[PDB]
Amino acid sequence: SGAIYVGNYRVVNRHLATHNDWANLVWEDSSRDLLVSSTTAQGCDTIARCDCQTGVYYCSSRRKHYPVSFSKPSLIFVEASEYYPARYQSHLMLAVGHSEPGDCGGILRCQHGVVGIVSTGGNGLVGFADVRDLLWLDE
Ligand SMILES: COc1cc(Cl)ccc1CC(=O)N1CCC[C@H](C(N)=O)C1
Ligand SMILES: [Zn+2]
Repeated sequence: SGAIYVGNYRVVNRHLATHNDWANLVWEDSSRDLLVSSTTAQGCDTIARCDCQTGVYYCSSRRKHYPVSFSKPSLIFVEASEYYPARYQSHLMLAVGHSEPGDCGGILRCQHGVVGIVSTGGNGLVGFADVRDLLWLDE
């Protein structure tokens, strides 16, 4: 679990969104595993606007932050689950690192702010759903 709170928005993994998130839906994209819902209170998380390929992510399964090098946002094949059939997930970035299913939602950050959230993993790899292209999160 885990979410990004910026302005009047909440960004979460689409597969972990709540009834409240869906009743306050702003935008969702199955192909990216993202859902954005509206909030009454303000969020102060700074979203990075950069092409950083290094950063730090939070791993709840280890109660630790890990530094990682990560790939450019791209279309990567992701195997089936109780949430999705097997498909290409877009805007996905991989790093060599530890993750487990309950790690989805952990934030990846660079020196410029929030880059994205944990969305996939397996085989010593961890995948992050990029959010740096969602320019409207600030305005
Ligand atoms: C961090 O997630 C891990 C990690 C490991 Cl090692 C093993 C399994 C998972 C879970 C995972 O990748 N899923 C299930 C939830 C939806 C995801 C998606 N974006 O399509 C795919
Ligand atoms: Zn950056």
